[PDB]
Amino acid sequence: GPSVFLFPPKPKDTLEASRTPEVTCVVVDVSHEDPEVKFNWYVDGVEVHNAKTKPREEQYNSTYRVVSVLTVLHQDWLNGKEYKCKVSNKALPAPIEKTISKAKGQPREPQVYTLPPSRGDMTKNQVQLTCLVKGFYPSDIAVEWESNGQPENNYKTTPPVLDSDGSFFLASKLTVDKSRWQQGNVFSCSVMHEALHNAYTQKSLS
Amino acid sequence: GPSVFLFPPKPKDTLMISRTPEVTCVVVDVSHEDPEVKFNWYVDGVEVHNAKTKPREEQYNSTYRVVSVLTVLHQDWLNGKEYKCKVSNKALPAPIEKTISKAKGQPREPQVSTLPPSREEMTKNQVSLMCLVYGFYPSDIAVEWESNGQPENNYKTTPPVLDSDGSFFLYSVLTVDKSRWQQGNVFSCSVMHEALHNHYTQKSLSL
Amino acid sequence: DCAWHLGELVWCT
Ligand SMILES: *[C@@H]1O[C@H](CO[C@@H]2O[C@@H](C)[C@@H](O)[C@@H](O)[C@@H]2O)[C@@H](O[C@@H]2O[C@H](CO)[C@@H](O[C@@H]3O[C@H](CO[C@H]4O[C@H](CO)[C@@H](O)[C@H](O)[C@@H]4O[C@@H]4O[C@H](CO)[C@@H](O[C@@H]5O[C@H](CO)[C@H](O)[C@H](O)[C@H]5O)[C@H](O)[C@H]4NC(C)=O)[C@@H](O)[C@H](O[C@H]4O[C@H](CO)[C@@H](O)[C@H](O)[C@@H]4O)[C@@H]3O)[C@H](O)[C@H]2NC(C)=O)[C@H](O)[C@H]1NC(C)=O
Ligand SMILES: *[C@@H]1O[C@H](CO[C@@H]2O[C@@H](C)[C@@H](O)[C@@H](O)[C@@H]2O)[C@@H](O[C@@H]2O[C@H](CO)[C@@H](O[C@@H]3O[C@H](CO[C@H]4O[C@H](CO)[C@@H](O)[C@H](O)[C@@H]4O[C@@H]4O[C@H](CO)[C@@H](O[C@@H]5O[C@H](CO)[C@H](O)[C@H](O)[C@H]5O)[C@H](O)[C@H]4NC(C)=O)[C@@H](O)[C@H](O[C@H]4O[C@H](CO)[C@@H](O)[C@H](O)[C@@H]4O)[C@@H]3O)[C@H](O)[C@H]2NC(C)=O)[C@H](O)[C@H]1NC(C)=O
Repeated sequence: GPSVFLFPPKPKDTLEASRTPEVTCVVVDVSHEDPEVKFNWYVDGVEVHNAKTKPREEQYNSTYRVVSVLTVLHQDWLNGKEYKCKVSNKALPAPIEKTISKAKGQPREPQVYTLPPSRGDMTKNQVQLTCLVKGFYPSDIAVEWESNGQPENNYKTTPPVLDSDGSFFLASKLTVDKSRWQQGNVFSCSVMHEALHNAYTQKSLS
Repeated sequence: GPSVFLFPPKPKDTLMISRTPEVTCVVVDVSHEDPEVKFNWYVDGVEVHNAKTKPREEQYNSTYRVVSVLTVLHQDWLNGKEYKCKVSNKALPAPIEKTISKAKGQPREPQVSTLPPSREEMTKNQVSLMCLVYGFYPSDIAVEWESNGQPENNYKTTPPVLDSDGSFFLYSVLTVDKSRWQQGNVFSCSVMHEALHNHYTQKSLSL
Repeated sequence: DCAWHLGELVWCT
């Protein structure tokens, strides 16, 4: 029968007051002969009623993809509230329940450090700028680069790696033209994380 | 019926001439009613006969795990020969054939750069040394740390990330007690990759 | 020449 996948909100959306965080209950392999799906949502056991169903989408393999979305408050999610989606379809013996929440454990502040390019790597058209983010928990984070108010697009970020102390670390690498770095331009590494002061920090290098 | 998974050899095994690389054909979900598995191996479509079957392993979930291992030459793998494992078993409607080889692409030389700890990290009991390895292709690599001949085990290495130029990069972080760094000890990042001279380089770091 | 790693042969050309 149908399968169920329940997704968290994006870290950025939980960490910015302006943004709207949502938990998404995706039901695939819904049959043409029974597309009707009852969703019941529960927040830490208590049933809630403010969920909206996305428009139904046919998949081309003659099954429907039905999606239900629940808006969540920032605090609630960050306070470790569990969200349960109960999916009930007639092609089921019993309903499918799924639960998600933030990862369990004491949150820990990221340590953010900027590292200038190597001296032995200066005979190249472009230089590599480094932002090390270590000592953070949970792994939910966002990392970006900017310069003089403008966002820099030529960067890549590693996914978080579990450290031997039980926190995570990552590195973000910005690639820029050598002349730009030469000219004394300032580049900034911006980090967003629940355990930062105002969920935000910034470090710069030149 | 059974399923097949074909595993490459470890980058270290392929990059060190004093090691022995092998490709591994694992067959899982082999039934108690039909345990017999016929293996045929091919190297660039040419059959080879020097594979060896590992001891049959009971999994305690109704099935067997059956593994055939094929020794391969370093240069064959690195030259990009394709290895094919074909698996036949009575519970199979048709034989299952898998194939692996080194990823296709003109190999590229990793640039290895060392990065001293941030002055702002000098508040903690331990500091972080970085080895940035960028611009390599393929993603098969080995990164390790040493000091005074002895290997340093207190490090973590990111997985390779696809960069905008279609090469890979990674960071390796060695964490040491601050005192060791303060005292002027030398730490080395060792990288092994097919596109380095003799598949090996090393960069050093001290205050 | 040849490359070594912790007293073990890597490669020679
Ligand atoms: C008929 O076809 C359908 C449709 O499939 C598509 O079409 C086919 C032909 C192919 O082209 C496919 O590649 C297409 O997807 C089949 O449906 C698929 O079934 C799969 C399994 O049955 C299922 O795999 C599971 O995926 C999970 C992760 O899914 C992510 O990422 C993938 C890849 O990037 C993406 O395809 C998915 O859509 C999904 O993407 C996320 O969507 C969520 C929900 O919206 C996003 O979160 C929200 O986003 C909004 C923005 O609108 C907003 O930001 C909100 O804040 C936020 O909540 C999220 O951002 C998206 N992520 C990305 C990266 O884009 C895996 O977790 C899961 O693995 C788990 O299950 C297994 C066992 O437990 C284990 O392997 C594993 O350990 C995990 O536990 C599954 O692998 C596919 O997702 C699903 N396709 C779709 C589109 O949903 C169907 O199977 C087929 N019918 C039949 C009968 O086979
Ligand atoms: C009965 O149980 C068995 C056994 O399962 C174990 O026991 C059970 C009870 C549980 O406790 C499990 O936790 C245990 O695993 C079941 O068999 C399993 O079936 C799975 C599929 O159904 C299969 O998943 C596939 O795994 C691939 C990767 O497997 C790796 O990694 C896992 C751990 O993550 C490891 O357990 C596996 O054995 C295997 O490990 C690698 O082995 C190779 C070869 O030995 C190693 O390579 C060699 O290394 C040596 C040195 O040691 C030397 O250098 C050689 O030269 C070199 O070749 C390698 O080092 C090992 N890796 C690691 C990390 O340790 C995935 O690729 C694959 O994914 C792909 O396919 C999926 C779809 O099927 C897709 O989702 C995906 O996109 C990919 O395309 C699968 O996930 C399990 O591996 C397998 N377990 C074992 C032990 O074989 C069996 O199914 C079950 N039966 C029933 C009826 O339930």
